[PDB]
Amino acid sequence: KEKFTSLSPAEFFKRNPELAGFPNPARALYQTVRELIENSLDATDVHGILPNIKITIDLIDDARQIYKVNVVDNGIGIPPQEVPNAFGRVLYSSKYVNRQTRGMYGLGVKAAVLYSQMHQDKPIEIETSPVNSKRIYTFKLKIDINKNEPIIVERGSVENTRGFHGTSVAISIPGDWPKAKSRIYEYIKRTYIITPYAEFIFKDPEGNVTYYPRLTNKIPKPPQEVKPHPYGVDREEIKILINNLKRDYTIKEFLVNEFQSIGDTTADKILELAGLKPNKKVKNLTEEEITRLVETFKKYEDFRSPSADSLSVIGEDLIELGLKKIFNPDFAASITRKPKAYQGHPFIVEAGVAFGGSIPVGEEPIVLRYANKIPLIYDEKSDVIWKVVEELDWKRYGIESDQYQMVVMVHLCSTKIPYKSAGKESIAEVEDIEKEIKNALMEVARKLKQYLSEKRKEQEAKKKLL
Amino acid sequence: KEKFTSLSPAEFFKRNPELAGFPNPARALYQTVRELIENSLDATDVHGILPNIKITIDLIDDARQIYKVNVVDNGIGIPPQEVPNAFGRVLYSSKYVNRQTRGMYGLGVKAAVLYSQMHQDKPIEIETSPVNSKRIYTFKLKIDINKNEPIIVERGSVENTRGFHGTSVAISIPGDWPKAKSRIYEYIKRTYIITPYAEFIFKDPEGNVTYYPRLTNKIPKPPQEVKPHPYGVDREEIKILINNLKRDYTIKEFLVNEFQSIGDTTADKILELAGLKPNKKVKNLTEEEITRLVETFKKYEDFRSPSADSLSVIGEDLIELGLKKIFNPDFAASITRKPKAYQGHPFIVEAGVAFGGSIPVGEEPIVLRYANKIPLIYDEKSDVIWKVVEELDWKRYGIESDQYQMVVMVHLCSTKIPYKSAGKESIAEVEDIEKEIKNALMEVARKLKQYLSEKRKEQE
Ligand SMILES: Nc1ncnc2c1ncn2[C@@H]1O[C@H](COP(=O)(O)OP(=O)(O)O)[C@@H](O)[C@H]1O
Ligand SMILES: Nc1ncnc2c1ncn2[C@@H]1O[C@H](COP(=O)(O)OP(=O)(O)O)[C@@H](O)[C@H]1O
Ligand code: ALF
Ligand code: ALF
Ligand SMILES: [Mg+2]
Ligand SMILES: [Mg+2]
Ligand SMILES: [Mg+2]
Repeated sequence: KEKFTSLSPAEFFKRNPELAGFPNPARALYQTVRELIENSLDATDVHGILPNIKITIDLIDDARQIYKVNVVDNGIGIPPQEVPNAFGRVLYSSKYVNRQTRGMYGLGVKAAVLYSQMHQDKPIEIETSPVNSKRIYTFKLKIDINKNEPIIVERGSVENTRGFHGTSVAISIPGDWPKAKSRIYEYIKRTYIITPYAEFIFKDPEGNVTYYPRLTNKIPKPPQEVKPHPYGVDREEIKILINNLKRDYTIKEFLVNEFQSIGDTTADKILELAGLKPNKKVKNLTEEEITRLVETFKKYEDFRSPSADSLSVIGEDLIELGLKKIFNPDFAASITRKPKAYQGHPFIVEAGVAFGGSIPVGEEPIVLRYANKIPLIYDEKSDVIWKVVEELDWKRYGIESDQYQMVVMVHLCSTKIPYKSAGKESIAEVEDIEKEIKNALMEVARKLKQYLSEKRKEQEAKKKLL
Repeated sequence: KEKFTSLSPAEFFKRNPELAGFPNPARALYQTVRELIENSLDATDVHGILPNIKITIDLIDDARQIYKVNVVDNGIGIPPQEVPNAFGRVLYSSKYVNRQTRGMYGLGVKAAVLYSQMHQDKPIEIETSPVNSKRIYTFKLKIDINKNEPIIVERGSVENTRGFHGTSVAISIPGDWPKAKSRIYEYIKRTYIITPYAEFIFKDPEGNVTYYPRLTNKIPKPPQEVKPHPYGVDREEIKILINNLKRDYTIKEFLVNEFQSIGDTTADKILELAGLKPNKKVKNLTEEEITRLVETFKKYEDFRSPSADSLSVIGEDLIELGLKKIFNPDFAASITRKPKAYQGHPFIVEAGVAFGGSIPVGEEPIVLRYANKIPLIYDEKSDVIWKVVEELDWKRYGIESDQYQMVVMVHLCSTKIPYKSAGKESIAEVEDIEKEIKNALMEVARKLKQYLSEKRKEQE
């Protein structure tokens, strides 16, 4: 006999930790480190703070292979009333607002906590002080998995006599340092290369310390919350927008006020195409009217692009700088494309190419993938970026031979990155994004083609001297 | 200022449908089809019913590219009181018990419903008639994503005069038939090849109808609920086993009764290793004692394997038959390995190899992945199976040229397949599973080596 039951979100990820990027102790150790670093970065640069991040990993128990990961930052901290749910309630986040941040699910640190409880018995340790806080608040926490709620094992407070702000998080988990080492270092290095306004200190389980110095004191304009672009906004999103209204808007007012890229004239045209009365109260839209609006948004070809301003890009200068620093190529080029939209979300693709020099020889490019300023490391061959790179005919762009020295970099940034998994690491096959990654790659490949054509012309001239 | 909020499980998957295997209309059309087929199979062969499954896809709106997918089965149906939550509450399942079924998350059909709701306005339609039912119970449903609760648009019943028993589900979604066509047909074909006791009818949007007739009326022994194997059972799972006890067991009694592969002699050895009192009441285990138990389980080297009868395999004969039917090779061999355990879950790897004949020449093996009797189609290169196949040195097993005609098939079955995502198209990197996949592949590769050795000698 079939017996029907429900799960809490915590039970769901406890039963299936592989879904959150915790399938084995090597990947788990890596995942915990990056989840904490991403939280610390979102807590600093999103708020105009030059990040100073300290990461330590200690082997606590050799026989059991338990490691303690501690990440300390100079971020905005967390209000003490929010700490228990922030670290101990699955699907709880400050990043569900429409804004480019590394975090997005309200899952990552809880998944590390669940993994922690599944395999050892020490609670997670949080110390935090909000900006201008008179106290440093401390917590020891577990998750009641059935209830999906925090258990406060311990809480305290101490006088903040040094005016410190930020957060320390320490979590004890199974790990495999030897297997995870190269990917943890690659993660931090690739973060650092595109984040020169940050400083990192990293102490590993072998007691090695690496220092990654701040190279610039200029911080990018922090991304902020924005209204959706109408292209690809769906029926449920329309309902959300309507339900959130404090005013009794007409449909016309709703269009101009709740979206980017809609003025009076665009609103009039959308209303005409969708068969909607400008003056009807939007709270009264029917199910079928909502469909018509969503379809109209989808097929409308005259929308202005989203503002480049919901997003934070790496930028052509830095992309090129970083490719040169790491690979010492004969040639490098990059492009930061103009903003597009997919499913209501502004996005930008940036692309870079490096060729020759110290880049090793192979039969395929080295592909460097980033999403919202996070370097992607695992699962590359199923990423949509890899799909696009593989499908491009490099013979069209001057790559004559089967063996060559090329690096290709792609950064996607958006108010929402569509990952294939909650562990992130790879980007899903979304058609508008796929198309724009291709256009961007084609644009830099054209700069490569020019470089290779000039080299070829020189060679041809030299050939005549023979 | 940072504003902290919560999401319901419905809101989570509506915001991130890519996580459930709904990233674009082509994959979504495919995913909807397979989620429904897998639901129908779990409702039939798990209950000793020879599955009779009909799949129809109709293009209902050309301009908007909206398709209606209807799957009809002869399964056990759903109790009418359970239908609204079964189809309209995210994280609600009958497959949370420890048992080999295709389904596992309590999400799949709800994810299709969310995708349906995001893009069009017709509700999902369910008709169901459990065994002996004199009525067919009908529903139209939506999901209130904020509450994660069903919305009942219609609900009723008619007398069951034609003796329908089973379930019909129809759902309208955006799709891309031209792009999904080959993978949908591949999915049904590979399911049929390993499920000869099932009968399928497929009507596609172009009006093609394909019949896949039943070839045998002998169903495999249905998979049942089973006890965990102690190796890799975690601390939270120990707590659950303790909370579920209906008697005041000692730790010793706990070990013998609640786990596979622990007889009283093994229990004595574990209690000694873990430093636990045999006669202590298990409800009194401290946090630290649970840790020691779990570590002891992980390190104990003389556990017997779990019972093979826990799981439902394809079997060597059927694997080889299937390979021969698809590829017409010169050589085929297969192995159904003895059971292993990972994270407290029994699993079996089966592996097949085919060489030569009508297999095309290429630079790598054709790799056929299956998990809990489902053919995997997307994301092959990120799959742990692919990792093992790729990392194997085929030169050690007779493949000398860079070009060659080889098919490799791997089936993993378990009380739990660890997928990389809830879209269930690739298996995660779990080391016990990776190791056993390699071991199984090596075993069949040895048979290949033998074939290739004799073939090489004959060439002169
Ligand atoms: N180091 C930190 N500093 C400030 N806030 C943090 C920090 N770590 C976590 N948070 C807060 O806790 C919330 C939950 O964190 P997490 O589970 O990692 O989810 P996510 O980062 O995807 O939102 C975050 O949205 C953020 O508001
Ligand atoms: N065709 C059907 N026949 C019988 N039961 C079904 C059918 N479809 C769905 N169910 C039931 O509804 C539950 C929820 O289905 P689903 O969301 O697909 O989750 P899952 O299959 O992963 O458990 C299933 O666990 C099963 O009990
Ligand atoms: F912790 Al996250 F998306 F960054 F769940
Ligand atoms: F429908 Al499922 F796991 F099979 F959510
Ligand atoms: Mg996070
Ligand atoms: Mg299902
Ligand atoms: Mg199961």
